[PDB]
Amino acid sequence: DPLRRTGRPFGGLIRDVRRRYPHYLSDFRDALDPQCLAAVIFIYFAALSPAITFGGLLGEKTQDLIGVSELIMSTALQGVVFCLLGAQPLLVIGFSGPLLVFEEAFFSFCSSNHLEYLVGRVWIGFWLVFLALLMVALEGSFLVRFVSRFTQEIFAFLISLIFIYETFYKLVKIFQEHPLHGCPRGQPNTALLSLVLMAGTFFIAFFLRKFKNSRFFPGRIRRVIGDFGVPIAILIMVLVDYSIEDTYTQKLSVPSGFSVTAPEKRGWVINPLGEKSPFPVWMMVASLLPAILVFILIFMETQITTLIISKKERMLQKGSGFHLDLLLIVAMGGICALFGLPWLAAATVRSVTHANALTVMVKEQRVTGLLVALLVGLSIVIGDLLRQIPLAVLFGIFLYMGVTSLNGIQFYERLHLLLMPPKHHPDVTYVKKVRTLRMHLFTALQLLCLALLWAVMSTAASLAFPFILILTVPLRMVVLTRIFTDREMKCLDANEA
Amino acid sequence: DPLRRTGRPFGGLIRDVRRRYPHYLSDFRDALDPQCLAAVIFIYFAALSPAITFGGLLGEKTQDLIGVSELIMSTALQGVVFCLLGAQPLLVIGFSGPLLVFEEAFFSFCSSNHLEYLVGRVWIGFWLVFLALLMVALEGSFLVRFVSRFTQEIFAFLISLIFIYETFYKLVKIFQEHPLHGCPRGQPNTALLSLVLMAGTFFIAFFLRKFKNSRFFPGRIRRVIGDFGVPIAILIMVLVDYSIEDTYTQKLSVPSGFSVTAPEKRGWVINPLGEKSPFPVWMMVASLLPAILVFILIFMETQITTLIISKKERMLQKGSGFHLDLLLIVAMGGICALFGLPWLAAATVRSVTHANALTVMVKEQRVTGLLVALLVGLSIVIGDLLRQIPLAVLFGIFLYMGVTSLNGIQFYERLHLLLMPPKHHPDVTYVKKVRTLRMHLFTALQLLCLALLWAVMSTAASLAFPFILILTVPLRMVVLTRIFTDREMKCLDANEA
Ligand SMILES: [Cl-]
Ligand SMILES: [Cl-]
Repeated sequence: DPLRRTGRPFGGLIRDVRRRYPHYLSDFRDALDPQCLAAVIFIYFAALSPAITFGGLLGEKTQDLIGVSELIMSTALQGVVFCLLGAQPLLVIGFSGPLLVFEEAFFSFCSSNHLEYLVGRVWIGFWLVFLALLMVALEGSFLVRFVSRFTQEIFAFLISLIFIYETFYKLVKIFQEHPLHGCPRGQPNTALLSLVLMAGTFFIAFFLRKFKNSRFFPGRIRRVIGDFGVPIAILIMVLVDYSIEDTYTQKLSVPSGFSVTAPEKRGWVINPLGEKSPFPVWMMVASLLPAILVFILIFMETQITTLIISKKERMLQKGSGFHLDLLLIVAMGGICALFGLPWLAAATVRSVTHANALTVMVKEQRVTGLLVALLVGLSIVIGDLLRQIPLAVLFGIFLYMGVTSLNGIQFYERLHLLLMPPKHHPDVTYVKKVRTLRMHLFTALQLLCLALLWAVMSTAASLAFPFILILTVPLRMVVLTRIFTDREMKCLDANEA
Repeated sequence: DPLRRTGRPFGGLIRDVRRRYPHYLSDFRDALDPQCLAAVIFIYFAALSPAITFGGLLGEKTQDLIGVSELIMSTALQGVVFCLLGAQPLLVIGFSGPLLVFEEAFFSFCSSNHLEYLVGRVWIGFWLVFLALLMVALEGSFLVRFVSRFTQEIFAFLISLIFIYETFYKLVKIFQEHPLHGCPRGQPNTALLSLVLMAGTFFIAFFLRKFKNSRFFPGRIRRVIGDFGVPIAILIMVLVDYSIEDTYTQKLSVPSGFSVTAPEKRGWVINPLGEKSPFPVWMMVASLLPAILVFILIFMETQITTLIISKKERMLQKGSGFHLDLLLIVAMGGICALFGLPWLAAATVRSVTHANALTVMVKEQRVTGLLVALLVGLSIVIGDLLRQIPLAVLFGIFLYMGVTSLNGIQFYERLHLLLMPPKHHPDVTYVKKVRTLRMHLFTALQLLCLALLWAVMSTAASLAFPFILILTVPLRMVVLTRIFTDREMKCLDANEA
């Protein structure tokens, strides 16, 4: 197995290279199927829409220092380089929710302590490259074994709650900037039209997702339309806002062709020594802690995704790489942070959608991910026609993604059962073989950990949010094992089900 | 069976009296169960909300000649008199959709031909009383046998389409009276807030209806909350509109205590000879045709409801009356039309909800319906706190009722199957035993009849909408029997399933 640890330095990296790179020409040869174009069209929007949404979020939170342009360029460049060199090109590299939360937290830290944001990110990137080299040299990737279900499900629930909270906080911000008063700020109809666009996009996307699973059309047409749940909802609720002539709604506001979102504030190359202000020498050495906290999120997400899409059920013949992908993502993000771009991590939802796109009932082609990255990059050449998409539509898609990512989490299912009567619980292993007062005790402990994570994230110590997260790994191995029994833990924390 | 025809005049009426009135004291004795109060609370809102919605619709369409006050008083008075004298007090008497459509059509007819609305209604009522006496004397109620499923389902689909069309037409009227322009008519935020209130009420009511059938709370609490799907949605979306301070939304606008909605236009007693304008002698004799068309709707709805709630599955021990209820509703409406009140008909949805409220797994009590009618009447003593309910909330409930009344119609189910692949059709009698190209032929013929009804309703000949409706009775007995076979008709037009 790839996670086996050998004494030789860079054992995992060398094994992954010697496992995947001999199939380099076959990776391009296998892409000639007509299904690959359908997969590209399917996942291009599922990669582009999160990119622009998180670019808008970064522009709002970090005062346009990092925005839609920087995030689009980073996603495209890192996608191209990874798909050309990564061990598992079926991984879809993109900006994630927890990364956005941490970048907002780090920006708040820099603003509070009078530190420049981008230079601090440059030094976090340098330490990230050092940590990636060290971990891959010592083959620390086997630590992904210790990330149980108890931690993965808390993390995914945290991501989805982040999405929901950000959408609703943006809605409240709109309702406070444009209050409902009779006769830009104070504009009438803007708050209600933004709410209507958000709700309409969410409902169209949700109902098309349900229609994908429904039985109302030919089986091919149902799936084809359902895979376009997000593009069709965005198109419809953008045409609706285009038809309205006089009302003001906030638009996406991408910058001109190949430009920085804030040309006055920053250039492309961030000065690591200091940008118009001498960066202190204590922070360039103290950025080890934020680098560790970022590396925790990147490692957890990328390695969990690699575990998810490397299952024998997926039938991946060539085999993914746990070490090569981790190095090629963390080092790439560390180098990108020198140019003021956001570091990324292989996102599980996009990668799973891409993998399911190539399943034949797996194509294993680099060119699909490569072309998706290139199209995401050319979406800034598009320029206009992206600054006509209202932010309300993108936040509706944001809420739709946040709600639908909860589906399939065993934590969420056991949260449902906290309300249902004991007779109505479904016939699953953690219900049949665990007493209900014990299943609910486990759910309550997981809720306590999630609430502690959310409280740490909301307070002034938001930087320590990744570390507290991995504190759920020793807990499950030290505390929860001494509270619960082995029979209960083998059913509640089942590695697979 | 009650529908058996005997030679003696008023045979059905006499049989129904001799069947039900000996249980007169037992009807009051059986009401002492604590479940009766819960039933009253359940159905009081399901009777009041349609009353106020249709009063607002009548005020809009007929220029406030008949409104919320007249409809509330008519519903209360007719409910009290029926529950005191009717053979089946479990029938809930209330204004229905088709009656509203016909009153709008008759008002348009009167306006086009320079005729007074209320005097024309007085003469329609007199002819209605004559027709009720004649039919009950000759025992024509057995004609309800000939109203097949083919006609009942077309009628119910027409009612639901009427509800949906009226809600969306009111929404478009709001968006045209208060257009979305930057800086009562022309008010900002009114169109969008009305849309938001309508959608919110519809979604809250729909999701509480689903929660009634869900499994997320104790089985008693689930049903108790779900039975309050409409009151809770109305309360929440009225408090939401109350919180908003500056935006203008159209309110229900009931008049003062025990007053006419238009005191200047009309008094309580409508002059049958002519009200400030000599009513011509040709119309007082020509109102036979509108009386026939109204009697068709009243007869169809009341007798179909009596059939529905008199099934042996319902376990009605005392037994309903087909003739006594028809006479006591048509004659009562004819007399009420003399006082400018809208005639009513026993509505199937409210009556079925009332009957299910008293089922023990049937109480058969007059006092529940009597108290519901009295509370509906006192709702005009409430006065204020009803003119704070925005019309958007009531139209959201209107759309919710229109959508949920489609459920259970075999016509609607066979409209679903017109899209699904033949493999996914459910295992039901009209699917297994009928070839799919024949089931869809039947559905297409029913759609053609429904479209002809809708086109006749929309054009200038809207008065002939009831007559065309009963033309579907000979058709199914003359045309559809010569197209389809007996094996197919016995499964598609199944009298029960
Ligand atoms: Cl994600
Ligand atoms: Cl109704």
